[PDB]
Amino acid sequence: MSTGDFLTKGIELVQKAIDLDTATQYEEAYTAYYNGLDYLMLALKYEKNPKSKDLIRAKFTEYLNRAEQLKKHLESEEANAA
Amino acid sequence: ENYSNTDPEELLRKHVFPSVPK
Repeated sequence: MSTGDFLTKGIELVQKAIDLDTATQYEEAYTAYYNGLDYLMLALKYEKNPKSKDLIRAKFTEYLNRAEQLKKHLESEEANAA
Repeated sequence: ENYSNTDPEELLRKHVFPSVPK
């Protein structure tokens, strides 16, 4: 119930997401990234220090953008094939 | 009410954010 604990859970999930992302399993990375984002969101809800909140927020944004990149690539992929 | 006030210097110690691929 501590943002440290959500944070850990989030970071854990985001690490798996990255491994998958690096391994080109984008559909699974996508889900993983988004699981991670749920935790980071909880973490920043339970955190009260505005500099720490800002830090978590900045990382949240970077993983959100990565996720959407993979999502575009992934639709555009078949759309180029199909 | 179970909030934290976390010292960011320490947040950045006790939790290291992995980066995304290029």
